[PDB]
Amino acid sequence: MQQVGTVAQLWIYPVKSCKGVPVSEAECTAMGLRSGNLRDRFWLVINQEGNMVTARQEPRLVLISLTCDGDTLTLSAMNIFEMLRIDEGLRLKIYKDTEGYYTIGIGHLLTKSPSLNAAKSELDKAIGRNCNGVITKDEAEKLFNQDVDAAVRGILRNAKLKPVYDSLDAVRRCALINMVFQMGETGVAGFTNSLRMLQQKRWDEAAVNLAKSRWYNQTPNRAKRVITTFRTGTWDAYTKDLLLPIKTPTTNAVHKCRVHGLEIEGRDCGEATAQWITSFLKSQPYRLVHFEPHMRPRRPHQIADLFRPKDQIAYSDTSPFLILSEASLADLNSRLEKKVKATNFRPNIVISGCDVYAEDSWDELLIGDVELKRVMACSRCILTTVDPDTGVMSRKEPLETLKSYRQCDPSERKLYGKSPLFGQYFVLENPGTIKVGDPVYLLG
Ligand SMILES: Nc1nc2c(c(=O)[nH]1)N[C@H]1C(S)=C(S)[C@@H](COP(=O)(O)O)O[C@H]1N2
Ligand SMILES: [Cl-]
Repeated sequence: MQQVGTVAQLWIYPVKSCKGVPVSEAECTAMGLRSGNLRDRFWLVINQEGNMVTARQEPRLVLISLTCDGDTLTLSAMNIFEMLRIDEGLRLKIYKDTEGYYTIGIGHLLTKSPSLNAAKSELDKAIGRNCNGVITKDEAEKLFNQDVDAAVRGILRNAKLKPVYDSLDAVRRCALINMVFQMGETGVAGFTNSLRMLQQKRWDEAAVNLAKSRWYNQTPNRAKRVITTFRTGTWDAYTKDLLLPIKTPTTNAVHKCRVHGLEIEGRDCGEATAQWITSFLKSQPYRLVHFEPHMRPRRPHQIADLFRPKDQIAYSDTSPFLILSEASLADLNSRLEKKVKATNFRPNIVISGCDVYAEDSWDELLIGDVELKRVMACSRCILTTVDPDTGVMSRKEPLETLKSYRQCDPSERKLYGKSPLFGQYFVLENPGTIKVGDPVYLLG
């Protein structure tokens, strides 16, 4: 027909409320996207009562990734913020660091002055209120995000550190940011020989050389962790990744679970996964389960009667698919102080090349050989405020800004209430494969 956009991103969220997996191609099934062994919201974290655990309860779920390399599933939860939380700790009252300097939060230096008045003046300036030397964890995490971003910006402006940083893989980049956070750019830039070895990928030699430094002697247990990260390119010294086979043994228990009030089964993924998730979240005992295709699916028509009786989902909130356009996202962002990415809204298909909110009027789409049918708008909640990089829920933006201008028409206030609309729910009319780059055609 007529092209109305192009597929820009495809996202599968294998575990409900956890990190998305970007893909260049995906099968469109009646239940949602599939890439190999990963299917959209086919895994679920449950509590001891069998009830879902979502990012409304545990926003740090968004830090967990489940990925698949053909033969093996990997669970991982680490990134620079988590690495530095482990190494820097958390203190909500002004304290003195090991050099005697007034500090607060996650290693946030307030001043080198011996004056407590100066430390408290810096604190109140940085937080924007009269804290009397005490902050909340949310405030400590805000300062932390600022400090990490500043460390990275600084590395990228440093002619000695940028070439090494650019040369490093993602995990080893975190180890370099870690050192800069601890000791500052100039200190790290002084590690001339180790930095050369790192840029040359001489990992064992770099590790041997880094352990001879004053840094190692002053903080040997932290340095040992950072050095292991440089040596191996893994998270072995922090929350170590868990490697699992794709096939869960049928001797594992099947649990009766509850997702948004309705029952659905899942196969327990085993004690290793339960322990790993629970330890990372520091939570009550949780399990991971997986939906198997002989189990009874949940029925979107029971949730919202605009969906067809035949529609089926596993653990998704309501719909097999969520579609969003770049234009819609850019329009929201022009109204926000803190910019957001598509990840906050957890769409499966992001389309470029259209005007704002064009998807709201795309009733029937053809993408590749796949036909999709629009059902209703996606109404948003606090999950959009959960930050994908830090796992910290703002509980405010961007949901407030969306509340300001994206409420549903008065003619439509039975379905959505006052939850703002952002993105569109679609169902499958014809199975097939879609690819990033595919033109999107409006039918009819
Ligand atoms: N396929 C699909 N994507 C979706 C939805 C859905 O129902 N189906 N709900 C959206 C909304 S309103 C929420 S808050 C989050 C929930 O993501 P989760 O089910 O992984 O926790 O998915 C978003 N993307
Ligand atoms: Cl130490």
